[PDB]
Amino acid sequence: LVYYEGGAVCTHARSLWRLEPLRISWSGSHLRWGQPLRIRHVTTGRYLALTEDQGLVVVDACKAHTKATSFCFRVSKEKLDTAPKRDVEGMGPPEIKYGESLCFVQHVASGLWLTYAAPDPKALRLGVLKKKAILHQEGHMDDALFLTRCQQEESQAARMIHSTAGLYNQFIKGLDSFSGKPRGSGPPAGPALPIEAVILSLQDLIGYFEPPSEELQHEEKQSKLRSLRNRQSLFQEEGMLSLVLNCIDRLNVYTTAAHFAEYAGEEAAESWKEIVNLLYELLASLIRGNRANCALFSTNLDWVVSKLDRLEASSGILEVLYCVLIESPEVLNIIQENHIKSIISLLDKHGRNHKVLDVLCSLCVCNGVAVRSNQDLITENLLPGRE
Amino acid sequence: ACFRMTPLYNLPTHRACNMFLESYKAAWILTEDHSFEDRMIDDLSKAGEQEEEEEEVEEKKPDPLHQLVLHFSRTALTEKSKLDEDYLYMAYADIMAKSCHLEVEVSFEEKEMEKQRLLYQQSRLHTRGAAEMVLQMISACKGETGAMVSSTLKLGISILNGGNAEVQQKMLDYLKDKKEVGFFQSIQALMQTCSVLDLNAFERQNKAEGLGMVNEDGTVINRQNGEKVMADDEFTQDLFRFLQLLCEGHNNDFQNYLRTQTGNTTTINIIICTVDYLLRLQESISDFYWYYSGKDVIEEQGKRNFSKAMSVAKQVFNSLTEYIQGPCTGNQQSLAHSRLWDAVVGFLHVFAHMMMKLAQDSSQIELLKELLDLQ
Amino acid sequence: MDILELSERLDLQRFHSHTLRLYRAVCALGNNRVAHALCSHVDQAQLLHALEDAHLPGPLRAGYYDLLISIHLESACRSRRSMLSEYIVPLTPETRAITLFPPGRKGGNARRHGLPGVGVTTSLRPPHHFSPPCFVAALPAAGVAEAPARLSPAIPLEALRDKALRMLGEAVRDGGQHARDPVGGSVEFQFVPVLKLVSTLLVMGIFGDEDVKQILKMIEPEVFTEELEEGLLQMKLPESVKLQMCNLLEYFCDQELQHRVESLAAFAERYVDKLQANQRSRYALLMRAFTMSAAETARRTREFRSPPQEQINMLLHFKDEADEEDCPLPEDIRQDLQDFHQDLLAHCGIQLEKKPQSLQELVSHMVVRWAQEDYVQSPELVRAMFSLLHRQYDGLGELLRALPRAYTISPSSVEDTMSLLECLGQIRSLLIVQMGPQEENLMIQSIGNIMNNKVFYQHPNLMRALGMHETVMEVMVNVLGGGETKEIRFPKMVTSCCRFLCYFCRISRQNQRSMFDHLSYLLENSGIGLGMQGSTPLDVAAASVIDNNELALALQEQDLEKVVSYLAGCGLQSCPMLLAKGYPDIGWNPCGGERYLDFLRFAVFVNGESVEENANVVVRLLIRKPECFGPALRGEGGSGLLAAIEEAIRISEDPARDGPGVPPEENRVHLGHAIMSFYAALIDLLGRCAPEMHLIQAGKGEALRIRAILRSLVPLDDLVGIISLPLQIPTLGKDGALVQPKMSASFVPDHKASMVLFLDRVYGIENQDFLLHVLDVGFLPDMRAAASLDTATFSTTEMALALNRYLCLAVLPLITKCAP
Amino acid sequence: GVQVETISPGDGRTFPKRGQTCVVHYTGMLEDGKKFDSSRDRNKPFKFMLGKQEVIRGWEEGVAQMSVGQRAKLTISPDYAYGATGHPGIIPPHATLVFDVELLKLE
Repeated sequence: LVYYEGGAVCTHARSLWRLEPLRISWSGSHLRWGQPLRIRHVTTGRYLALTEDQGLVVVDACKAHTKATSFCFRVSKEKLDTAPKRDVEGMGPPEIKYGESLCFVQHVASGLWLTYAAPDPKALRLGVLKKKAILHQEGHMDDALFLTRCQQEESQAARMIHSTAGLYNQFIKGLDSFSGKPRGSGPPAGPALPIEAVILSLQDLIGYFEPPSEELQHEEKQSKLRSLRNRQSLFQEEGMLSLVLNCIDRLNVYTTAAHFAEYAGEEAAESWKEIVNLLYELLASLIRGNRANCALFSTNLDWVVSKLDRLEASSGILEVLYCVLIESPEVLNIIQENHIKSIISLLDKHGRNHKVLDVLCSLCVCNGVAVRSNQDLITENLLPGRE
Repeated sequence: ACFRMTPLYNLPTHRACNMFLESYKAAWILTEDHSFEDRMIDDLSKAGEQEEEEEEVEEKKPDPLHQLVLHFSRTALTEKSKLDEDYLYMAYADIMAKSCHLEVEVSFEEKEMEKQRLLYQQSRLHTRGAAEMVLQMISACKGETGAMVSSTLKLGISILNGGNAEVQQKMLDYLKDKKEVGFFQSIQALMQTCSVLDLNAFERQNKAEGLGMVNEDGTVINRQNGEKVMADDEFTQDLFRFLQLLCEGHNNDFQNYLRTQTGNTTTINIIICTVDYLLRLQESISDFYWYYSGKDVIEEQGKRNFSKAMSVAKQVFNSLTEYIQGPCTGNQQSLAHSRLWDAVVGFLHVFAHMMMKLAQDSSQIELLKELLDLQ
Repeated sequence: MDILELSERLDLQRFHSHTLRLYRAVCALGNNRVAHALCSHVDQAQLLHALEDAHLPGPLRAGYYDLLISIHLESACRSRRSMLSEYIVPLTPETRAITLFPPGRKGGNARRHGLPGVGVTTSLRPPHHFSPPCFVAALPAAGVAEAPARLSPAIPLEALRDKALRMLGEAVRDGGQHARDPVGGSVEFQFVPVLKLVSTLLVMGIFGDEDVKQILKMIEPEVFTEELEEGLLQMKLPESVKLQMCNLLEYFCDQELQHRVESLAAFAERYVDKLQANQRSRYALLMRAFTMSAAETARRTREFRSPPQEQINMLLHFKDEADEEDCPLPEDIRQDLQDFHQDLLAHCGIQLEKKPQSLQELVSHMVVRWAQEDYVQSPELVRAMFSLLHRQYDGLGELLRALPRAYTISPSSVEDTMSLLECLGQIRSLLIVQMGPQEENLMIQSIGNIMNNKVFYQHPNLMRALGMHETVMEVMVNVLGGGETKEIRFPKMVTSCCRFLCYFCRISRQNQRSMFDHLSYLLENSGIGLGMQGSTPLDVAAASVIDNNELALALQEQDLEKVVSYLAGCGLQSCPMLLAKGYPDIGWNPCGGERYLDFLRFAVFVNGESVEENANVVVRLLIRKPECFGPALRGEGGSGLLAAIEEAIRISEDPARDGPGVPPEENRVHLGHAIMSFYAALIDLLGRCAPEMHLIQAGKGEALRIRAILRSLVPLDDLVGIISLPLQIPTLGKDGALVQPKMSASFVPDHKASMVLFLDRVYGIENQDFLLHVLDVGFLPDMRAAASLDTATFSTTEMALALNRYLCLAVLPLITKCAP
Repeated sequence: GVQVETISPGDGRTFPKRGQTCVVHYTGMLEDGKKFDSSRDRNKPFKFMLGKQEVIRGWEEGVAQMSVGQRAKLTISPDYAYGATGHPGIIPPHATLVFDVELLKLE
């Protein structure tokens, strides 16, 4: 469903659309008034359409048959209907400007106008500032739309979000295909997992979210930090963090590579450790330095803590915990004695690793404010033993 | 209570000492003058005895003033939600600004000498990154009014006075290479936060000054707490003076850049923003005139509010004139298609009626002169 | 193994350094109990050994120095540094003896500067408190969060400072020797820890005059002589050591500023005595002026008819030499002030050679030389040097900005001021710790001790200069922001802070104005104060404007809009913690509505007269958001006010609709009582928004329009019907026990008093027939009931007292007005 | 719960009495052998008055059985000590404490 929404949505990836004219050659030419084109949602890959049942919706590519998904921009709502303009072989005459031209979106086949649905009262108390977008015969006087440019970084991020979401959803459903179906002495009996594609995508994303080097100069380092924060926020707002968590959980229901092979086969299980390590590294890259993303673990912290004893990705899980604790005081305010005892057991069972000490240090003070509960719990559960 | 009040010699020693401290700092320390800005800038502008090697070090590591400017630029470029208050930057910005001006038939020789002296004093700053620091701080304030942005604007005016073409070129080049929208977003927000005349606040102030209240420890004679009518008049004046100085000398490139920013992802029309503020100011002035139309003589508070509004209007008119002079045909067309005509119609109405009203009593001749020069 | 083997076992070295980091973290920011626990793991002998150990690896040396500071010095140093920014100077003979320059013969305008940090300082600073670390002491019978807060573990400070001085001298000599094996592996590791320790002890005030002289000799042996040894400032140190030197010089600059403030206070003490003696004499001979003068004696005695601040302003108004006629002081008295002004300017280095000869020139030259010798890469170091340089260049400006925090007190108030400073120190120390039960006990006891102090009430100017209301506001906004929507913890501390701020407002009008500067800042936090009962941020904001015409007039319209928006929200969605307790879900929140309405009442009514500027805005906002009027007075499909009151009475009489139906909760909320309380508050607010009779007879259009709108909102028949409703009267029966109504769950005379106020101010009584019609239905039965209740048994009952208040505040004055 | 073993004999006649300050040097160890307190690393004798219950029970009963100048080893049962709670961060719960006490002088 399509809505007119304001606020933080103006900087998110779900408000990005791609204008696709009904031709391949010179599809990048200047847009013209009355030129038929499709409108495609970048992150979801669905095309704006007018259906006989639900009206104005976004449909999949298999249902965009140029009659429901043909729109045009018109300078005014007057029923000109002069003649069908013939396309030229070139850039053509430049007509529609960014941020200055007021455009009216009209469905070509039906002639309806894109407008809001005039939300019913008693819905304002709910805080619903969204207005449903509908196609109407008349519309309103304020139906004109401004076309605003999108940054290359944001466009690339949105397309990457689309592709990554598709790939990881395919991987998740492949994992769920044999969730409780042992293969025995036979094939897993299902489509092959996209192991190589998932590994390459994880590596590409890890390199995409790499923090800027400390040897860079101050101005470009700050610019790169700003871009990294924006990309992390976009990916988080599109649910990629939750998608990574789902992949991690579904791979984590298996204790080891042989246990995974008992269900998916040896050829798939020989990449299980690599994939889980890459998933933890990607999660750390997504949340590193971003307080908004780190604050999401203030509700699910046992999810991270309970995985500290896992032997395949101990360093990655510890790094995720460190990144969470460094940024979010909300997570510090929920730390409990069992969490601290688990972190101490990490020392006891993995040896003298100074990163655990750093994690414990971060548990005490954040942004110049001390947590007496954490300090006392660490002092009580670590010092008197003298071991 | 005047006839029964307590003499000073009966007060407790500590109370009298506190009163003496207040009086002494008010009348003896504040009144003291000590010009150290020029001496500080001269001391910081010297590189100390590092010229006995003259090797390929010609990178020429910054002198102390340059390092201070770079430090302030660094703290301005840090990514933060808000621009925090910084008394050190405040004080050093005031020092740099006061270092640059240092100012009945002046002859041409000493006129040009004053011009070259001002040019050199401005060069001492804009050869060390002050012009970029000003823009970075304006962008970092993100359109939040405050003493930090006021100090930044005063420094910008101080280094742009007289229409310094070199500083204008440096600022324009920096803006065009950075292609950041934060600068003009902050400028637009600041211009939208500028206030105009408020009749409700004027009436509240009239009632407050009519009540005549005093304090506990002693008795205050009509305390002069902050004016709430056009409180930020000096800030509005310095903002529009900065915008005018960006275009001073008929800088066609900057006049066009204020109207449209080609390289940026989004564009803000500062000319139209100025027209909008002029409309709001004109409406406020018309409301004030309607308030005082019935009364025969305007009192002192109304006269002073009228004078400060007129000064703000003078600055806005000068800014628009600097936008369009040269001429800048794009700015001329943009103004011709704006509500400038409506603002001028309202101003003509106010001008005619205020001249006719003020001409009937000689106690308002100064206000009439101010109105005439505004016309 | 030997700990010195960690110079080659790098993994163990890193792990142990991070262990020391964790030791510092667990006891960080005033965790004295954990510091006492840590004293059992790294003991004082180990710490003192590690300080002097020359073969320790650099990380371990720095970690042990910082561990000693954290365990034993961090809390005291922080508490002292917080107090070092204020100058409360007692008027004692030691203070009187203070002079800007030492007694000398260099020059009359200015002698030679004394050594910074050396001399007599009398500004009040609370002493340090330490507890001996002992782990055989009996376990306290007091439970947690009730035992007194632990103090920092004690370590011999004299021995520590002697060791630190000796170590610093040895380090200076070693750096002069230019050895190839510096202690700790580098010059940074050799110097930074020792300088940190010395700076901490200097701030704490451990060092005496001789120790300070020695430190000055190490810093610069040539500049700091009173009348290879190369000093620290000429040894070409790295940037960390430069930053530590900047800290030391910042301490000495602070000492110079404090000396200037104290000298100014001492001169104030002497000059005030001289001025008072001269003024008494002048008044004495002025009382005989009629024998040789005329009516112009008023000009001479105008001094004695002017506030003492203005008297002293005029007495000091002789600086520019064009004001030598109005000032009546003799030239001999004027000369003392002029000489002190000249010597103060000289001491600030205004006006009156490779050797700097003074701290100001030394620091300025050092900073400029450091900046022009290399491109400094540490932003912290750069900010430090430039702050230091600016302080040297503007000494008069530094003093001028420091004076507002300077205050002089009588020597008899020193102990009470010290106690207040201690309590304020405990309050400030808890700005850097997450909020808890022990911290709540400390907040409550500190606020109580402050409020029981006579200084807090005798010196509102001092309590304002100390930033105490800001600190209390900061802690209370912290606790409110914690859990700002679901549940507020530590309500006892929240109401302690709120009551403290209300009393702070009540002390003086200047305090009230300072609290008024945060009016919107309180209102924005007042949205979630509904669940809390007692003193609230809304109560503080109301107390910050009550009975103050200036603050009422200066009230911004945005604040009133916010309050009305909160009221409208209360009038549409039920109260959530009321819902969570099983109460029936009516479509509004009368309890919250009432407490917003009383704030509006305080905003629109001052000193018995209506503030029309606020009243018009409030009425306009209320009509623009009609849901503020309750489910009744809704217009379409809404019942009348009298019908609403009767429905509320029925609800009160019927349980399972008045309460949860599971005081029983000690603050039980009864829905019917809440409803008529809300409507009474609304009617009272509207009546107080009514224009004054003078504005009415003047024919002002705005006043007439507002009165017409109010009349349209509330009908006279409904007012009279509410006034005419019967009240439950305490009767006797069933062995003679008193059957008294529950005043918290029943119709009460205040609800009638609000209607009477509205009737008087809006409609008024103008005709005899209407006056008698009101009397014989609404007033006379209430008077008869009150007269009946004046018996031996019923006289002191709550209902009888309420009826007496209702008659003597609403009914009888109205009748007295309608007597003709 | 106090067990006193002599290390070096005292004078043998002077004994502490209620209301008399005992100046001692001690070294506290857990029964595992881990040191946790000692007044000699602070170079300051520890003073306490018998009967005021300023110290744990084991010290009050243990030192009372000592003479001036005697060095003795006290093994304190946990219930004659910090017990189930235990000094947090210092002494674990249910800890038997071993002390090396020397009664320097009575004052």
